[PDB]
Amino acid sequence: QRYALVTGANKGIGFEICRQLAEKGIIVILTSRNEKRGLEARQKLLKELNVSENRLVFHQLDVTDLASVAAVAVFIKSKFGKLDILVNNAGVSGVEMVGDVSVFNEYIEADFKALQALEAGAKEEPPFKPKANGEMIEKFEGAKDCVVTNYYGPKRLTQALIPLLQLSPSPRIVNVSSSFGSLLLLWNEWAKGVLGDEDRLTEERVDEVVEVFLKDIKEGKLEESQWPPHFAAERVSKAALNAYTKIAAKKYPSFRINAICPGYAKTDITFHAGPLSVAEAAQVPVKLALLPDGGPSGCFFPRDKALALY
Ligand SMILES: NC(=O)c1ccc[n+]([C@@H]2O[C@H](COP(=O)([O-])OP(=O)(O)OC[C@H]3O[C@@H](n4cnc5c(N)ncnc54)[C@H](OP(=O)(O)O)[C@@H]3O)[C@@H](O)[C@H]2O)c1
Repeated sequence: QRYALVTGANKGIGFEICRQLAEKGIIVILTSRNEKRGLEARQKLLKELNVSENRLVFHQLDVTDLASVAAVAVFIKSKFGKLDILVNNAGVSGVEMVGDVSVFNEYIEADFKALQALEAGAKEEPPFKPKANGEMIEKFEGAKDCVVTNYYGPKRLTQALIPLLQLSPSPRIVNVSSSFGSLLLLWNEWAKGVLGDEDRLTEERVDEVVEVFLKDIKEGKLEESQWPPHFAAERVSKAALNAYTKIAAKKYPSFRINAICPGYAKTDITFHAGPLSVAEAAQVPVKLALLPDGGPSGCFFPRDKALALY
């Protein structure tokens, strides 16, 4: 029997990851930071799956709360004795909208277009201002929450669950990153060199990058910095997550540890805009959670590359 834990699973992609793994016969620990939302999610999904009660287990988990993280490791040890699959799905954007919320989608569309141009060799990210009457507000508190959730969360939960994952015959970690973690989007030349220098990459180096970013947004104005012009904490945190994916994969070679982008999908975080359904999005992390032994590890896969892997 295989056991999978999914973070941020009361809604969105994480809820659908739980569905798709459970349909494979994997026993899923659906976790969520709010107990009521998670219990209700478990009830709804058990109904929709139409399977017996033991196929889906709820446990509270806030990935920014070190006691919460420790407690779920104790629970898994006592109830199951091992873990086979960890999906680090929980995430936040670091952005507060003012005015017309579809401005969030305007910036997403602009940044995918910019990434395509940079991936094709363009040297510069085009400047962007939105059309509709709204703006993305990026403050220190949001950025800190974004970094602590998106980067420290997966790192700390990975570290807490290593002893249980080591008892699996095929240990799997999937980190739900985003395409906006590309170093092409990160702007900061020091940080791009650090996160890109794989032979010198350590957890200490990545922690240092994100802490310099947070100090910069706290203490001054990012427009004067060499950090990104917008989605700054999203970019930094997801780049840091991708780097930690590589660090962990090298440290735990018997595991397969990968980062993915699910594609642009309709969830609360995107105001339910984007071309993909939430079921379509979850296909990507599920694909890497079921990767056969010997497959790639330590990598970042965007959607189409992920789905083509086998
Ligand atoms: N949708 C897209 O287009 C897209 C594209 C690329 C990457 N992603 C990534 O996909 C992941 C899932 O987001 P989504 O699109 O499914 O959005 P979503 O519907 O907003 O779901 C986010 C989930 O994360 C949970 N969460 C947030 N902070 C948490 C914390 N401290 N501890 C535990 N759970 C926490 C949320 O819980 P609450 O209900 O309590 O807030 C919710 O369950 C994120 O990591 C995001 O960066 C999404």
